[PDB]
Amino acid sequence: STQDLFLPFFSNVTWFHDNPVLPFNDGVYFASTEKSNIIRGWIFGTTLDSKTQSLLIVNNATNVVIKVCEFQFCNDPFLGVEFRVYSSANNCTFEYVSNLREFVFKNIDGYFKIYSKHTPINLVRDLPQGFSALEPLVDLPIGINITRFQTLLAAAYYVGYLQPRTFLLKYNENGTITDAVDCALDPLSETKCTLKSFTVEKGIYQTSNFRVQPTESIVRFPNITNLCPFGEVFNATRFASVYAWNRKRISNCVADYSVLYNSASFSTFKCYGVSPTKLNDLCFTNVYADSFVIRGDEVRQIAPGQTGKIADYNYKLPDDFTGCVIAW
Amino acid sequence: LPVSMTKTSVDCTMYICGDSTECSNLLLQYGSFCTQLNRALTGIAVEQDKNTQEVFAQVKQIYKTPPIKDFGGFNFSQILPDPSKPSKRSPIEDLLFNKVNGLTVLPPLLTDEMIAQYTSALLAGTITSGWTFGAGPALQIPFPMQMAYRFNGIGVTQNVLYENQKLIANQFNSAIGKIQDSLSSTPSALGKLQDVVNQNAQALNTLVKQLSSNFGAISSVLNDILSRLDPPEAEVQIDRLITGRLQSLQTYVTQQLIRAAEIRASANLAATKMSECVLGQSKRVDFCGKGYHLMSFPQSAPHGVVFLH
Amino acid sequence: SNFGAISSVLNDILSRLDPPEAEVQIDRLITGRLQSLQTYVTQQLIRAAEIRASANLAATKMSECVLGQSKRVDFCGKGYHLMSFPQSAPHGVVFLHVTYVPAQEKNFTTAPAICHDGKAHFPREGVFVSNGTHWFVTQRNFYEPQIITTDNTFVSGNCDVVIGIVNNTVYDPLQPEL
Amino acid sequence: LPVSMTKTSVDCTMYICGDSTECSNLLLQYGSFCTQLNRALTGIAVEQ
Amino acid sequence: LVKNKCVNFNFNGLTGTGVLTESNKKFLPFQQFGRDIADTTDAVRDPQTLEILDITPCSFGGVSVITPGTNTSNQVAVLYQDVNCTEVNVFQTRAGCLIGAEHVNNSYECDIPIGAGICASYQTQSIIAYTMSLGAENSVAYSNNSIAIPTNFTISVTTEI
Amino acid sequence: LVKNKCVNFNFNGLTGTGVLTESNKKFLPFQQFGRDIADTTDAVRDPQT
Ligand SMILES: *[C@@H]1O[C@H](CO)[C@@H](O)[C@H](O)[C@H]1NC(C)=O
Ligand SMILES: *[C@@H]1O[C@H](CO)[C@@H](O)[C@H](O)[C@H]1NC(C)=O
Ligand SMILES: *[C@@H]1O[C@H](CO)[C@@H](O)[C@H](O)[C@H]1NC(C)=O
Ligand SMILES: *[C@@H]1O[C@H](CO)[C@@H](O)[C@H](O)[C@H]1NC(C)=O
Ligand SMILES: *[C@@H]1O[C@H](CO)[C@@H](O)[C@H](O)[C@H]1NC(C)=O
Ligand SMILES: *[C@@H]1O[C@H](CO)[C@@H](O)[C@H](O)[C@H]1NC(C)=O
Ligand SMILES: *[C@@H]1O[C@H](CO)[C@@H](O)[C@H](O)[C@H]1NC(C)=O
Ligand SMILES: *[C@@H]1O[C@H](CO)[C@@H](O)[C@H](O)[C@H]1NC(C)=O
Repeated sequence: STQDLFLPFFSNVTWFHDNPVLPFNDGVYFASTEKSNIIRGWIFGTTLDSKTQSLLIVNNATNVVIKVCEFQFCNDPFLGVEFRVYSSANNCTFEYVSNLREFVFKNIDGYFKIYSKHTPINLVRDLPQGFSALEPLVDLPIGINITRFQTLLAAAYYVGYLQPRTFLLKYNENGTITDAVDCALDPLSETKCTLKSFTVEKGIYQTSNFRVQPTESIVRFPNITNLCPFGEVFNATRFASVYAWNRKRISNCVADYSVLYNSASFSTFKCYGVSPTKLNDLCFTNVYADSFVIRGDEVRQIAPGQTGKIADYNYKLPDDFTGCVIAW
Repeated sequence: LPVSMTKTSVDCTMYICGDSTECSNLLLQYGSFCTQLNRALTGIAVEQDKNTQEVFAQVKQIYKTPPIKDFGGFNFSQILPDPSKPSKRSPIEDLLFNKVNGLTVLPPLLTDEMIAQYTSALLAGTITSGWTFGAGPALQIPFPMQMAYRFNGIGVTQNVLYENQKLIANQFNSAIGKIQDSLSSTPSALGKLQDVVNQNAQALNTLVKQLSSNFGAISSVLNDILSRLDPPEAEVQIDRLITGRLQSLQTYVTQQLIRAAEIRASANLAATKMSECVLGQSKRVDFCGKGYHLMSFPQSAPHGVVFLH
Repeated sequence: SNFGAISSVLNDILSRLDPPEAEVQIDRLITGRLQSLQTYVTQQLIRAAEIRASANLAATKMSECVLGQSKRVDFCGKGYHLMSFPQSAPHGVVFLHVTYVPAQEKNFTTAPAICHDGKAHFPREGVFVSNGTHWFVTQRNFYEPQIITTDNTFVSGNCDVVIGIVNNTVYDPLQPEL
Repeated sequence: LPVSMTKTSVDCTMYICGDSTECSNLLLQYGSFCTQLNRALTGIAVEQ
Repeated sequence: LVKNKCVNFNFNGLTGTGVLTESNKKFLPFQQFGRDIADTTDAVRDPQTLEILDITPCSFGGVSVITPGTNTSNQVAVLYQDVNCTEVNVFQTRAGCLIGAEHVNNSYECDIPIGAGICASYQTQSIIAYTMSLGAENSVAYSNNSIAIPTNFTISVTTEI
Repeated sequence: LVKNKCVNFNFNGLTGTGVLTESNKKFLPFQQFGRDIADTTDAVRDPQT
């Protein structure tokens, strides 16, 4: 059993028959059901606008070629039943030369693993209800951020998208894969994975754990009482002289600094060492407040490192004071 | 004898980690203990319901006693189930029932009434068939003779029984009642069972009580530990907390196993006992009751069994 | 699993970590692995003791249902026991329990004694049975009806106590000859 | 046949902490471990 | 406030996951919150509307897949371990919420164990479930005079292993 | 290449010790090395032959 990237069973795949740009969800699945071979190309990259690295491929009858350049992508590129899917080939980064054909792509760990498997054309109007495996063809070491892809022809096919699931793979008697099971498809199937067995005997089997997740948070609190008496510090009618600065100890009460945020009456609202937003939500021993009047130009002096007369001879703060200050 | 025990079951994580992915993410690094731990309890769980079947499903096909209970003069009305009780139980065992956050508790596979119901049939075949049903197609033999054979099984010629049938009868009926109050009288009668449940409760309550210690870490509520401490430093704190919490659980499990096996040892003993003493008449003196043995009478009980030799 | 260590390999952690700092890192694998080992032991030991208990059973059982004929019902498997046959299997033994089981019966009516000469009778080893007309007494685990004689039964007490003892004849081998 | 092993008893703490109040006061952080340990030993002894 | 839902909470001192409800407990008035015998938060008084709230953890359990042998059918049933189905056809049982199962009244011998005497089997055509049979009943005709003596017999052999 | 002897090896990156014998096994052309069902390296293909 391995958990890796795959197309989950019984996915619901897009069918074409006019080849627009299609993105790359997490992996690239593609397989063309036609003996006409007209569809013989792919485009890779993120911008796809000649400004970013990209990858190109042409599946000739006998001349297979792979390219990594910044082609001037023809916005409507094609060929004829005339191979010019682009307008210029500049700043090339890499080059290589090499009835139902399936091609799985992944740009993984900076590498580009491309996997193939050819099966006959025995279907009429449906993607066959059969099973087989994909055999690796080429792993390419190209460091490209790829978001979308587009197929290049001169029919019909199917394209889905790889997914991060977990599988069990019955390796055969000689190193091939004859069958596999999705872990996460259905109850029955999920049994096989945990039992790590390909065929379950009759009975009962614990598989996983059924737990209910918390759908929401919640918190409640007593009706918030005893607001700290702040109006008589800010809205207070009269103030003392600076050397007669009053210290108002703040006792056990609740602060609610929310007002000093949303009230620009004061001009500074300046806090030191603590952000304004992260102090209306804290707890401390107690609080001491200095309400007084200084000069209109004594605004800067109320800080550590200020050492004026107001600082030194009238009102001093420690060099490491933890609090705030407002002058208006 | 005890027969089963509370099918406890605790998950790996929801014990160690109360759904705190941080705690879980650290836990996964201890490998696969809990699965091993969890599997152990799982087997303990399965072994339990296995015990009861091994001790009660000794009869493939159920029996019923007849409507008219004419037994040569034997009043088993104390032990046969009574219709009057809505639990279809019997007076004796009726006394017996009267006399007795991260985890889970599984119910027993067998419902207690079926537990009684096997005992129900078990009596009938013992009562109205003799040992024969234990070996195959049950055969009905009028009960007085069934005594005679058992008397014949004790080097006691058949003559004595019918000679003294009434006195033989009245003694047995008289004996029966003395059990009923004897269980009622002795407060330490069923201690054997009474201890077991009392022990397991002491185990689990021990297990949870451990959940509130600090184990060389700052505190025992990991969420506050998650809050009050930054993760990387808290991990070391958590690690200590994980350790003690973990192997504390480890102790619980090892504690459980050995007890369970002891029960199993007791269990089979009962099953052996309920084969040899019940389904037939033994000769292992002082195994099916003190003195030469006659028969038995199983009787269902919480988590356990009671025999009447 | 590295038990919370930096790395899961003792060789790399010696290099990829400084040696004095390695020790504390080393300790974790020790404590981790050691306990992990130890739990395996206890896991084994308990299971071993479990086996030994089982072993003794068979050990007895063979020396019970093979070297003899254990009368213990159900000890040699279902039914009255005849013989057991050991066969060796990997790590364990299988026991063919050749047991005996009655199959088919009929209704019969019983009387727990017989009074013939005003005198009681008890079957020495059988039980009195009725095909409706002629009474019979037979071994108690296979219908093998047999004729009433003095030799096949015995006598104790008279006919005033036994419940349901039934008026009937009893034969004497001697009288027809003499 | 053996019949009974030597009735053995070991204190919670006297073993771990040979009478050092600084020790046990650090131990009581460990929940009810030891008290359980005595029980099993005591359980063994009475069993014996 | 939230009731009756798997919610993450804190009442002024104590965290915890749970599903709350208005209990009928009457604490003593000075007290806020209640705790169970095993030292666990079992109740809190909502300090706004001073109701007594019962804490119950989010209902959960294991899951085991009902199945006949894959050999038989791919159609299965699922057991969710003891949650009220409304908390998840469906046939509730004392052993849990057992989806993909149709109960049947007719007594049937147990085939697969679930709990509380609940066993199942394939039928005709899906998976059923039922309170299990007590075993097949077989009454016997006792009398004070009816004796049953066997006439033929078989020497079985079984393999205790 | 050295066979039938206790040696150390590294085949295109496959590190490890042991002894090398001509395995009767059959790989697939693209593959490089087999593994034990219990996840232990079991065989390799010599790039030489
Ligand atoms: C595929 O998608 C269509 C529409 O999105 C939906 O009707 C159909 O049921 C899907 N098939 C499956 C197998 O889910
Ligand atoms: C077994 O190996 C042979 C070649 O040795 C190959 O042809 C055959 O396909 C293998 N078996 C399977 C089931 O793939
Ligand atoms: C809290 O406020 C609510 C608002 O309606 C009120 O009904 C309740 O009585 C108050 N309780 C306290 C303790 O303040
Ligand atoms: C004996 O007679 C009773 C009553 O008629 C009947 O129920 C029972 O089946 C009979 N036994 C046999 C073996 O036929
Ligand atoms: C058996 O019981 C019936 C019930 O009426 C009774 O008539 C009969 O006498 C009893 N048997 C004997 C031997 O007395
Ligand atoms: C299991 O499958 C096999 C086919 O290989 C079949 O012969 C057998 O009857 C099946 N048994 C059950 C119980 O489904
Ligand atoms: C499940 O929900 C129903 C809804 O009416 C309720 O009556 C029942 O009591 C619930 N189950 C339990 C075990 O309480
Ligand atoms: C069983 O019978 C009861 C009584 O009518 C009924 O309520 C219940 O739905 C029945 N169930 C089935 C499966 O027939």
